[PDB]
Amino acid sequence: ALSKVKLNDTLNKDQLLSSSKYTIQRSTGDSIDTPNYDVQKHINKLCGMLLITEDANHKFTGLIGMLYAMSRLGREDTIKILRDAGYHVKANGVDVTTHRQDINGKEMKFEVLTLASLTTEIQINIEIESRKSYKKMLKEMGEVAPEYRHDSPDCGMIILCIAALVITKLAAGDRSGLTAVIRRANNVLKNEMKRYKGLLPKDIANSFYEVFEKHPHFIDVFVHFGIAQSSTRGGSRVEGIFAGLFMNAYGAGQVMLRWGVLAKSVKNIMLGHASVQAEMEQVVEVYEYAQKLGGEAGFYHILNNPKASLLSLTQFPHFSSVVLGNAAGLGIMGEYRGTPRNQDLYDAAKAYAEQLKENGVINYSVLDLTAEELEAIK
Amino acid sequence: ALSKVKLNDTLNKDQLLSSSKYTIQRSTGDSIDTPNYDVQKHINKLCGMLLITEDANHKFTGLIGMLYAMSRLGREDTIKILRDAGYHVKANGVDVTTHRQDINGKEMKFEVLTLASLTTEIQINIEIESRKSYKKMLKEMGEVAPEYRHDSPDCGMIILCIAALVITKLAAGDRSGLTAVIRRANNVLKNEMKRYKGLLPKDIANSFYEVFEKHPHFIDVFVHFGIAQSSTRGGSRVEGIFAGLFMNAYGAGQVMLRWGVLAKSVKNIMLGHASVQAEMEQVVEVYEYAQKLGGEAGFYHILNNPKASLLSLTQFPHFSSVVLGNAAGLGIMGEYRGTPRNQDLYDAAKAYAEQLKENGVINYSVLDLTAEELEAIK
Amino acid sequence: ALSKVKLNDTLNKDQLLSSSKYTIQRSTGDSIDTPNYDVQKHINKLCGMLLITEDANHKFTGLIGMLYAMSRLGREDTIKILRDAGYHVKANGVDVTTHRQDINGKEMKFEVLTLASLTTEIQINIEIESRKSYKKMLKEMGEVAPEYRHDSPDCGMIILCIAALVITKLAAGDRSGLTAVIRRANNVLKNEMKRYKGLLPKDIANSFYEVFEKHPHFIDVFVHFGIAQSSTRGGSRVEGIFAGLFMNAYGAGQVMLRWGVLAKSVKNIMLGHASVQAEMEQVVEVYEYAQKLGGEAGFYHILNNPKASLLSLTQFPHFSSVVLGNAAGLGIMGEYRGTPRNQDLYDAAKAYAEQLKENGVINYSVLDLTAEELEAIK
Amino acid sequence: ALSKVKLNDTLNKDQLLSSSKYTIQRSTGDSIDTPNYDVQKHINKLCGMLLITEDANHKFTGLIGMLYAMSRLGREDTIKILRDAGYHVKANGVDVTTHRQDINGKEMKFEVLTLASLTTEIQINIEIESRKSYKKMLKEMGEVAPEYRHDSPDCGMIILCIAALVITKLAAGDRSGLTAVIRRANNVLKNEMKRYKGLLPKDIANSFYEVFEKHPHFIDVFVHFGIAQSSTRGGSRVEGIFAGLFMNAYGAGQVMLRWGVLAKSVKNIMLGHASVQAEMEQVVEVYEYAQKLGGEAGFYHILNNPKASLLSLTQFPHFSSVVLGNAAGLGIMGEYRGTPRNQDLYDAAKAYAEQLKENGVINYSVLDLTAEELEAIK
Amino acid sequence: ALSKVKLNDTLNKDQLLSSSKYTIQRSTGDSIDTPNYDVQKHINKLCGMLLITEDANHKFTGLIGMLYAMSRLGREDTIKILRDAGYHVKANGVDVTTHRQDINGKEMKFEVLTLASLTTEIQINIEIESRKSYKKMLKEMGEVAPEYRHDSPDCGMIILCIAALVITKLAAGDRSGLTAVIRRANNVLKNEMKRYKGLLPKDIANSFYEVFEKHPHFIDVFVHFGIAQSSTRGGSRVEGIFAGLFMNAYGAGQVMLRWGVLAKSVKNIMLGHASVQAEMEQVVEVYEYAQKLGGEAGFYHILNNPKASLLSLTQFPHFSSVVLGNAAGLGIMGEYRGTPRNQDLYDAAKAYAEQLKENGVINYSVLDLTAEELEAIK
RNA sequence: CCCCCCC
RNA sequence: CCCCCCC
RNA sequence: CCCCCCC
RNA sequence: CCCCCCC
RNA sequence: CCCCCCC
Repeated sequence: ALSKVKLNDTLNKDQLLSSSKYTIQRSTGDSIDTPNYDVQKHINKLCGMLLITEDANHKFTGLIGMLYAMSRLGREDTIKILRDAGYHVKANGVDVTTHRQDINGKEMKFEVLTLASLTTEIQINIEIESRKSYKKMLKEMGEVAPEYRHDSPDCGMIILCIAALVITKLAAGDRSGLTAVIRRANNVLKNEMKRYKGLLPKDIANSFYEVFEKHPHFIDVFVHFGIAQSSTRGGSRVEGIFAGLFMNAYGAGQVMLRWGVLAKSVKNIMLGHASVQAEMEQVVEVYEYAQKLGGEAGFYHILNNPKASLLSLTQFPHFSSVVLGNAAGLGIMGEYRGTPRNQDLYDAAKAYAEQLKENGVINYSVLDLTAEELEAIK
Repeated sequence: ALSKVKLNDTLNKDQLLSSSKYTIQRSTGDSIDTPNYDVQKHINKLCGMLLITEDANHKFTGLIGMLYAMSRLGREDTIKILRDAGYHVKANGVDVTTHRQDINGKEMKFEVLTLASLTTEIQINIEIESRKSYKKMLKEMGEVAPEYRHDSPDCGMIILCIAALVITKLAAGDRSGLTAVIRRANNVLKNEMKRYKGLLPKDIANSFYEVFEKHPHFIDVFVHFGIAQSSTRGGSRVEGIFAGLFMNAYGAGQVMLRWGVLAKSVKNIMLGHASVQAEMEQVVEVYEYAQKLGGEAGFYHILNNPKASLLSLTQFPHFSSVVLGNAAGLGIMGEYRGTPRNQDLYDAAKAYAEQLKENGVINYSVLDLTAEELEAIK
Repeated sequence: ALSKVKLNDTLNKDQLLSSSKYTIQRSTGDSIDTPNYDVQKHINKLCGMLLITEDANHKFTGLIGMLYAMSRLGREDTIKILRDAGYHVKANGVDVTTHRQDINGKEMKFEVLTLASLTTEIQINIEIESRKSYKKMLKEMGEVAPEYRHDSPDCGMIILCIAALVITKLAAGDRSGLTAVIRRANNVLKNEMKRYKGLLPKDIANSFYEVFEKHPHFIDVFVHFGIAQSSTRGGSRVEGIFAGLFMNAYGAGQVMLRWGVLAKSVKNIMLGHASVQAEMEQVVEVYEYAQKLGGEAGFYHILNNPKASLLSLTQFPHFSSVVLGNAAGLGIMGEYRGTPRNQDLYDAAKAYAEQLKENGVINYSVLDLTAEELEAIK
Repeated sequence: ALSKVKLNDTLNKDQLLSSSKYTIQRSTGDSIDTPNYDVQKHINKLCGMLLITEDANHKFTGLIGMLYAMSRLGREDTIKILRDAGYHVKANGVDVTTHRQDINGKEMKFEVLTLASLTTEIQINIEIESRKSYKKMLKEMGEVAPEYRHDSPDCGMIILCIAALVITKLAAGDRSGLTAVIRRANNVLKNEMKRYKGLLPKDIANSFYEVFEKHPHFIDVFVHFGIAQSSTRGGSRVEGIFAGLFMNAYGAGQVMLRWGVLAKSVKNIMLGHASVQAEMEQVVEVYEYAQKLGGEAGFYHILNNPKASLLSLTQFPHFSSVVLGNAAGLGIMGEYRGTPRNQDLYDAAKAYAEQLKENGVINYSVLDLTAEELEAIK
Repeated sequence: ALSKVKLNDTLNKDQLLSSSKYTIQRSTGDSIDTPNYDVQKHINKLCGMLLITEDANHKFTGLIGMLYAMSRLGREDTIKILRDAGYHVKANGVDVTTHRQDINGKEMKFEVLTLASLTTEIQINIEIESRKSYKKMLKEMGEVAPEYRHDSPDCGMIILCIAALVITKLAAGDRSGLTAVIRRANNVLKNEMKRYKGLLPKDIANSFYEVFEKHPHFIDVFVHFGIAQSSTRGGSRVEGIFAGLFMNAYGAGQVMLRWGVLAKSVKNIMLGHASVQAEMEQVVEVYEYAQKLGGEAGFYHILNNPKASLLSLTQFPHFSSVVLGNAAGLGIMGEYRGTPRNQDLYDAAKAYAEQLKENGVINYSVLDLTAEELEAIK
């Protein structure tokens, strides 16, 4: 009768997108440099060498960080990643070489890695300014500690920690989260800031921004690396920091869904409004779709996965405005530059939410007591 | 046995129509160029010179955009798409040559793309006008940033984004959606309109009208390119914009089905009328057919698919009238030049719907709160 | 006992007709010209010169439209269709030559098509008339647009759209649908009558009437061409008009089945009559036979298929009369020249249907309205 | 126990008749002309000559019609049909020759058909009569249309339409259906009798009576021609008329079976009498036998099929009397001369049937009037 | 487990009578005349000469009719039939010779038959009496039509139609059915008695009793002849009369089984008695044996087949008693002289049967009927 | 015979 | 014929 | 279009 | 004996 | 012992 009149739209859009039998493959360019497990030691060394040298031009650092992440991923692993992401890449293998260069009269040996995008001379320079920083440190503080040196196995993870902050703030995608990444990199990694003096949140964040914006496939590489890291059994304290930071990106850009479930929990009065009970059916449909997506349903906005718009509650202006007003009333909404599309419900829900947090009676159903001892205390 | 006197008309039309044992093949003309994955880079560059050029003559941009879509699909992929759409073409290979022409006394060498429907001289004119605009740009502000030049990896998707707007607004089919395309293309892509001084929504939209009118195979190529494009697990911000614009087209020409679902949701009164319960059987059949189609049933009016008419609610004058009246009452029509077929139901349902949008009681049964203090609240 | 006195008569007749082991073959005449896919371009071009020509002699247009239909089907496809329909035709291949006629002193070269039922001088005269009309248009409006010319890929399908109208109205079998064809071809195809100045629906409809009456195999070629066309995935909007106009034919000459379903829907009282419950059993037999036939059961009257008379409800005077009376009551039948065979039931059912139409109380059982609160709001 | 005390008798007589190992073949006569598919055009033309001729000598038209039937079947198919029917006839091949006959002083060249049963001089007489009639029409009304003339592809099918009427009314087999053939051929074929001025239904009907009484094998040739004709997918309107008129014969001589099904459906009371329940088992075995036969169980009485009498309900005098009394009660038997064998049951069934026709209360349960509001209003 | 105890007795008597190893054979006597196909014409003319004659001496008409029967079957076929019936006869062939006997001074040419039991002079007397009768008839009315004379190809079949009546009524075997033969031969064959004034069914039927008792093998010749005739698909009206009149003889002598089925149909009560439920097993074995025989289960009593007596229900006095009592209750037992064996069951079943024929049963459940006022108001 | 309207 | 809106 | 906060 | 009407 | 009527 009137129960079969339903056009299941988001499920059908999902079925359309998943079941397209023609596959596109996007041209990256010439090739991507793909180290294996053996180059991981050298890449960690390079990251530490970046972090020990004072105020280096860290403009390349995002590239080295992506190299480290994909090197721990592995040759066949990153090739599988770029096959799954739909890209034509030829595996430009990475090997360890040694180049002797005569600088300032003295010719000495420095190890060199085979990179298409990164040249030998840049490595040799960053090496010489690293030596400069090392000698100045030996002059000032006498001796360098094993923790104060670039030999720690957590330098790459520190760089990718700042990258994880960047990728969390890349949900907006308009270079607005740079200040918040600065705040987070100042707050988190305090001890790394005090031990490694070469940590510059501004330069590292800007380099990661640029390498992510110019090279979209690197974002996918890093996202699956981050899911891989956040599944290992154990790790160092810095790897724990990175896992905790990257798990913040889960649910990036989907905050309307979380505020909706919160408005369900805090029981905003006007989720029973008529115009909201109108769209509650499609809201339930969206939430069930999010659950069915499950594990990755939080990384569809970090990646610009085109099934992300399937998880948007902005297409329901009544529900969107009531939930946004509810979140605003409880004060959770900060400078969230998201306008409501229904002013009346937004203002009314904001008023009730402002009212609610001030009041609040002791819920005796929650309390386990049978005899009111507080009344006895009274 | 009056329960068995039933005729299933849409299902039988579908079974007639998809189970034909004789097939036609409509010859296009001479041939269609089907570039392989190699020329994708040069096509991106061509779009880059298209957008960099000040006030460019974009009247040859629709062909280049469709060429980019064929490239990203791939040679065997686009040939498969045409052969499946019932079309004689021959696989016209695409390769890059160099043409040396002495122009204005000086001899310059250019990298030319060899195409049947696109000639060398107009490509050279594009390139030289790009050079002139590049010289002007460098003169006015000194240095061109990498973002400010033709080397961007997303000019093709920018042109295809204006194309997606055109494809969405071709449901009118009579060049009446140009104004809406202009508005949307100015609202969307503020950054790109601000950066590339040659982005004209009017010129590109008119070009895309022309290319989609003259060559009806291009529209199926583009729609299947859009469905395949919106499936890839990754993307940039501009491919994300393209997927977002495209998924607007899903359900083009079929707003009446979704407005019928809306009438079900808001529990409109005149869906219980007797002359509407007369049609509810076939309306349920149409909606069941739409669900059974599932995926592509949103792209049957963009593609001028002959199976589209089976998803029309104009054959139900009473149900169409009440649903359009409901849409009018809630004010969510706008214009929708389509007229109702039963003026009495339209006016009465519209009056009730306008009664809905101003009333609205906060249904407290929706909130599953056990607290009885709500009575004190109210 | 009296459960097995059931003479399955419609099913038995269908079994007798389908399971006959002797086949007839009917001779058509001299031959039928069956162009292959190659000549489609020039046949479309001929239709274009037909439509551009001012007030052209359209008495030779039906043959050209049918030739375009076989060209779109192809050589072996139309030969297979004629073989399956039981006709003796030999494949008169069609190819492109040049025949030069000296007219007005000058000797000109005209591209000519070699056919048996089409001469050469007819194509020459069509060409010269089109040239005169083209010159006249150039003189009047200065310049001719490509949409004002014969080269467009829509002229053939415009002619075939008028053919589809005529094929729908050919059910009456009396040349009575010429008025309806004119009205429909003026409502539909407004743009093309505004652009092409030679579209005369009267002359084209008359020529199509003539070509279908004097060559009966062209009707089967055309019906299976339409079924083949409306299966294609995509097309232009003129092929969209053709598909939409053609699928109006499905259910030509079987309106009584549809009105029987409708009279079941509106719950007309006299479907419970004793004299109608007598016939309900074999009526249900007809309906389940129609469903068993399924797809093509709508094109048995357009084709004069002998199995058409098995889908007639006029062999049930009580049920046919009550259904026609119900249809009259609701105003559906406008000028349906079909007398009811039981005047009492016809008039009584019409009276009850008229009681239905103006009355009708809004059922609140269909709507899941928990509280009928609007009653107090009234 | 006694669920297996049943002596199935109709099936036993069936196998007795069919499975007698003596198939004795009779001597027929000289031969039958069995033209192949190439004589079709000339026989069609000859039928046209007969039809356009003023008050034509139609006493040789029946042979022309049946010869057209064989020509449409084909030489080998008609030979196979005569072999299956069990006749000694040899394939007298038919070809076209030219006989130049000097008539009225002038010698003219004519197309003559070599037939043993149709000599040259009478064909020439018919042709000269056609010439006279054509000159008379041209002199009277100026110019005859090509539809008015002999070459139209359905003159033979007009002749065979009148043959089909005669075969329907040849159940009695004593030329007592000539009045019905005249009335039907006046009602049907109004346009054709308006145009072809030689159509005298009395004359053609009498000739077909004569040819089917002189040549019995023509009855089987024609019946299988009709069954083969009614199998074609499509055809002209005249072939549709012929097939629809042939379908009237299916069930010739077996009106009692269909009247019995009707008497079951109309729920006549006396089907529950004792003297009817005595024979309801044999009646249900006859109906089961008819259903088992299926397709050809309708064309047994037209043919002289030996198993004809097994499908008669007149051997059951009580059920026969009830069925025939019901049929006479409802008035559906106009002048059926068959008398009941049991008068009392006949009169009682007739009286109850007449009581049915005037009374009759609307069933409100079979009609799906679940809604008590609609139930109470009516 | 006690379904194991079934001693099947009728089937065992079957295989005992069939698989006997001592088969003692019988010599008929001298021989019998067995004409071939050629003597058919003269025997047919001779039967015509018998019929045309007024009050003709029919003492030899039975032998002449049987000679016509053998002549139509043939020579090898009648020999085969006599052999399979187990007879020792030699084929005394009969040929057409000419005998000139001078009568009353005039010598007349007559072509005559050499027959063992039919002399030359007797058939000469028949010829001359036919001539005298023709003389008288021509003098009295003047002119006689071709259907009124001896050359009719159906005079022999009129004789054999009376023979078919004889064969049906030959079950009693003691010339008791002569009045039924006369009545059936006056109802049937009224036209012939109007035409051929020699038809005395009393005389012909006495002749046929004489020829069937005097030559007991003529009964098998004739029965197989009739089964052969009723299988030829073509024949005139007299041959149709013979077929329909012969298949009356099927089931001769076995009315008891048919009336048992009939009593099962009325649902007579005394088939649930104890002393009938005892013998239901033997009754069902008899009925299954009858079904297993099938075809020839009907002509075992006309022929003197030794396996005849195994199909008698008189051996079950209680089931035979109830069946005969019932079929006397429903009236359909005429002068059947067979008294029942168990008078109590006979009378009780007859009383119940006569009680039934006053009241009507209800059979509504097969179709939808509310049946509250529909019942008892009928 | 069937068909018939509107779209 | 179908389509038509905003996004 | 979607996205925008805090950790 | 079978067939028989109207379409 | 089997058969037995009507069509």
